[PDB]
Amino acid sequence: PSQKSFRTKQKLAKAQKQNRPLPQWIRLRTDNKIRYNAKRRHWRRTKLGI
Amino acid sequence: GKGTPSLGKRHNKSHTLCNRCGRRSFHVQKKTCSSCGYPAAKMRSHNWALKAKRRRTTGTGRMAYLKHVTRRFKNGFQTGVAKAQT
Amino acid sequence: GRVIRNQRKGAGSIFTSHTRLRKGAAKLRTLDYAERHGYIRGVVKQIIHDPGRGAPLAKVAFRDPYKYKLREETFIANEGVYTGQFIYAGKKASLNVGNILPLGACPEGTIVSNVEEKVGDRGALGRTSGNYVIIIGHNPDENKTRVKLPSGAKKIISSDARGVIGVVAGGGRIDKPLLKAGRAFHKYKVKRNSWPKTRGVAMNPVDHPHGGGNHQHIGKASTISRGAVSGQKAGLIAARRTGLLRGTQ
Amino acid sequence: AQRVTYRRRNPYNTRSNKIKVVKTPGGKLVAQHVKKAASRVKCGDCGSALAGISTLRPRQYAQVSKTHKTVQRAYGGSRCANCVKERIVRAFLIEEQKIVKRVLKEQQDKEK
RNA sequence: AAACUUUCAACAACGGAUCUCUUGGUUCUCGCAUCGAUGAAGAACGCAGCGAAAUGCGAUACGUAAUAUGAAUUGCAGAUAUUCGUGAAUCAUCGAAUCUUUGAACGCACAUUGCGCCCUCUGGUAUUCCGGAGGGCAUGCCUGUUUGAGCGUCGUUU
RNA sequence: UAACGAGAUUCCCACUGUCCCUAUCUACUAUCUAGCGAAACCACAGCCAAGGGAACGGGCUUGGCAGAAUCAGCGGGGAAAG
RNA sequence: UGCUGUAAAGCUGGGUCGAACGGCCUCUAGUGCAGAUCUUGGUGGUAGUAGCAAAUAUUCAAAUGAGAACUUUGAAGACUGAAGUGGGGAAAGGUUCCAUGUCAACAGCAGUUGGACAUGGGUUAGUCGAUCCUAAGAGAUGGGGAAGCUCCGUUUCAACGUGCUUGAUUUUUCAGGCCAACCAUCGAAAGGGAAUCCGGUUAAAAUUCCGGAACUUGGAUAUGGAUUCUUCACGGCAACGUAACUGAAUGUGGAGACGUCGGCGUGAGCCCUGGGAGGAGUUAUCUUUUCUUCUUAACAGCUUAUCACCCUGGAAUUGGUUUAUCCGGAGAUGGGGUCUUAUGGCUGGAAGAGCGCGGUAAUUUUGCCGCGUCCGGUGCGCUUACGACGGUCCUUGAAAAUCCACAGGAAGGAAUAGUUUUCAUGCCAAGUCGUACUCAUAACCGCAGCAGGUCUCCAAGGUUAACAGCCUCUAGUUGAUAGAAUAAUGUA
RNA sequence: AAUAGGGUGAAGCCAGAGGAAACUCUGGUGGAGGCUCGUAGCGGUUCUGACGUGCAAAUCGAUCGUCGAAUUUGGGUAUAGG
RNA sequence: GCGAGAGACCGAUAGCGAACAAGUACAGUGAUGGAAAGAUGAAAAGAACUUUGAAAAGAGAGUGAAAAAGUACGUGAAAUUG
Ligand SMILES: [Zn+2]
Repeated sequence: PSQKSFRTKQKLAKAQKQNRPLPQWIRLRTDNKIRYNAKRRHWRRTKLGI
Repeated sequence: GKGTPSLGKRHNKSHTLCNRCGRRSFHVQKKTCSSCGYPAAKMRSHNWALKAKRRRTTGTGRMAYLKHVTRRFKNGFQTGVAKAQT
Repeated sequence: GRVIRNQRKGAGSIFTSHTRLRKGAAKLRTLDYAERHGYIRGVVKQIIHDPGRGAPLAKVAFRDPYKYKLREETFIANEGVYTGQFIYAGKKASLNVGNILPLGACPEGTIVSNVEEKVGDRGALGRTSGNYVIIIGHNPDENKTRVKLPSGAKKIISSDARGVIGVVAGGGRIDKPLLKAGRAFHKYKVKRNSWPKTRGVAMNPVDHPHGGGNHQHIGKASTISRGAVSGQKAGLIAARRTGLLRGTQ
Repeated sequence: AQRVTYRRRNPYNTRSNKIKVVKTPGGKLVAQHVKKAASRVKCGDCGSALAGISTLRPRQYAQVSKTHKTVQRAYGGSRCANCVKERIVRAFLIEEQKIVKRVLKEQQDKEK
């Protein structure tokens, strides 16, 4: 809600920063196996459970 | 009306985040963590839950200080500094 | 079976008394030098309603003998007590309604209320509305007084025990029917969670010794031994007799 | 007609969330939040409202002048005029009677 | 007769068997004895020139010092970076440090980034108010120091 | 036993498609098209009669018969499914 | 492609393929599948089938675009119809917010659109909350149980102050003087509580930013006023008044602080309406017409009241008086006064703002000028606040922090000088965390963009008893796969 | 914290009429009640309606019960598997 | 736990649940529950360029020992399908 705690807001800040696609230059590294970010999260699909 | 109609009244959390283990298992009214037993001095752990020990135990985190005990032991717990070779 | 409704009350989870609106414990003054050797005078400031209690309470202000202070006491208001009345408490107090006197200082036939069983327990006997204790007699050489209790029992108390002269106010309360489940609901809303009561014979055998059967009936004798155990004492416990009371007892 | 909204996060009609509807210089019908009404100072003997004393919420008495909070008389801002008059007459009469009950005693304690 | 249905072969699909691998597991053997109030295990949150995770680290933050070594790093870029040299890279080694908020977690409290108090320095015209920096204030118990309490009790003076 | 009753029951008046005995009308379906597109169920399959048979056969024996591909309905059977 | 063997199987021709593999003598085993409503994975028929039918309803054009039933804009037709499909919030969510770009997947048709995807941007507080208080309760300590994890207890069989107040002292020592009933702590974003309003402003923030106008608390502190030679003010018969106008320990009291119903009264907002000053609509005919703007915040001063109280006077022929019958020798009616300022009026705030018109500027960032912004009325109206009353109960309808007054009389105080920050004015500061958006027939929970569920505030006209139903205004939507037909059987 | 609009008309009170009195009668006023009709709300009677591989692991429609208190409800809090 | 060496052990539905960013994703109020997922090539040499298309793509071409190796990547079975 609008009225939240600092501890709650600090968790929501981290949840957004982790929710980005894979930067592309990492696909170009030698011996690279990661094709995409497999830990994406949509707000309507899976809840954070905070 | 115990199915879908009753499932619509779930907006009061029984549990919040625990300060010691950060798991969302701190019971608000009981003021206890159902996971680690906080605020008891001992961690909650049972021999009937062996998989639960796997999830949270030594080596599942950083081991930031125990990492180097073997390295310091192997050198007899030295004191001082290394010398420059002549 | 299951733990029956008798045994759930001892835990006192939802069976504690509702005490938010109660105006304090009604006690006499702590017995002290002034009451033991002379008398002390106070004034009735308020006569208030205590929820859950049929008797009104009187707030009485006394002076502190040893420090500059006013002490408020909560008495059970004897009928005929009014605001601003002077209340005298002690060995030398006169025999007037509302005064607090030791039992030995009262003549036989004196009507007294809020009487102490023990010297200094601050009142035990005859505290409900319309009730009183009659001083039957004195046995002075062992310092004892025989009194008649509201139930008819005769008791022997130390003459140093104190009591308030007169009858407890609010009497006659039972003379009017309640007429309504709502009235009883409001009555016990400020006392405790003991209403309404389901008949045990209307339950299942898990819930009560009286439950079960293809007809509602007790089945075995409803008179229970005094030596029975918890979970069995449902019915008439240690009854010396049953049935309609015919004649004198 | 213009309709109004609460100006604070409290959405309930509680005793501390009472609002007045006020027309502003902008031609807007807004809600104005209203502080709780103050109660009158009352006499300590009879419980009636004392005259000449301001009606303020308890904390407001701290930053108001003294003549607003009192009356120039014995027990000024505390007891009403009649209650002070009753105490004075009672105090004088009773203490005069204490003299009479005493001088009578030395009349009684030297003849028997 | 076509179409349709069914069967078969070729080719193409669907699908991921089979085959061959394998920085993983599993078992057995050998050796060793090393967590923490000098703050552990765990958690949370952060940190890279361009990073989400994993790995590493703690505002000195994919690391600092030291020792050894001896030209890299690399997906791209770029030095106020380096090459017969106190010199690239290196968890190679590691004995000196840093180590946020926590956590046995310790000023009190904690569903709050809440509330104190003490010492030194410092800003605001300030021993008292406000701000800042640094250092502190848990509990049980032990040894000792100091200040005490008790007609518990000893000697003296009335 | 007055009052009360989404309690059970009988009768009377009113009322009526409940019925004699059905008919007509409207919207949304179903129908057809474009797009989208499941599930239950599935030994193999799918025409009858009689016989015998685990005594009520789709298949066996003996007869009747029997002509591609199908659409809308329907609820006799599949001793239909759950 | 064949051959061999009764068979289990073995060998071979051709094709594909790219790194290991076989025969024979022995050893060894997690060693041979058609089934177990077997396990895991995959794929069918059914089958282009069932179906995609609640919530009145869409149509024309233009633009964009490869492409438009579905995007945007305009025109229209509609609906929700103020107990809303409106405007906000609490819980819950967590970036869904806003702009730019974009259509692989998702939006059970489509898609140029989107709560999707990608890249950025965005949440400003002394005054709003939290923070503080206590409630039901929770729960350390001293203790007492229990093998123990821990259990009881909450001031308890306790030597329980990390006390204060001054005079200080600078000698960084002290001198003391009063306490210690109760009191760890936690427990409310709806209870209690210090203090902020208006106008403007963004793509997205605002009681937070900008402009202006205030207020509170804490601290420092000077000037003026007030006061003193009758040391700690005067006036009024009084209710009490005032710019101020000593007061420690301790004590007493008040506020905080309180149910519900009924009718009545007052105010406020809205509704209704008259004149006038403007603008828009209708005008075949009628209509001095229909619609619309004419507003005034917190705060400051002065005044303003039911109830209550005071002085005078002494009342049956009893009087006064409410919608509601209560009051008076315990002093009525009458006459004269005092008080609370709830609520209104005036003035300041403040017309400089906002609003409505007119006239010009111009790529223009943004405007500039002028004029007006006035005076009323009405009520069993609606909602709401307050007031004075009345009823009701075997029901009598929180606490604490906090603040004030009073009692008391400690101590200190002038005369050529003294006191006080409860009078005015002036100075400084006000930390931390939250703040975007949804709040639901798509942002929450029901596996989902599910006809379910989920607390509350504001509330126009007509009809009407009515906040019902029905029609309409402001605001908001026009979302629910469509097209052609109209058999049977259905559902309404 | 929430709960339209009406009906009925209890005590109390005013006035009038009758009576030797005890008392009676009439008209008003008043506005009581776990009273009544009936919205929101809360519930869930009947159609044994729809649906029943649903919008839905209990809903939809009409009909219905109650609707000022033994009322409804948010948050906090307590009670935990014989 | 630390550090080593081995095996008539398993060989990606096996072997630890985990050969992979595995106690991960995800579910549940919570205690807890808990997967799937290895292989182009020697080397990305990962298809320049032309053409049709709005684009995705296609047809040529090119790289390569091989494109009967194109990241939907070794081989590529059966069901099922053209
Ligand atoms: Zn925990």
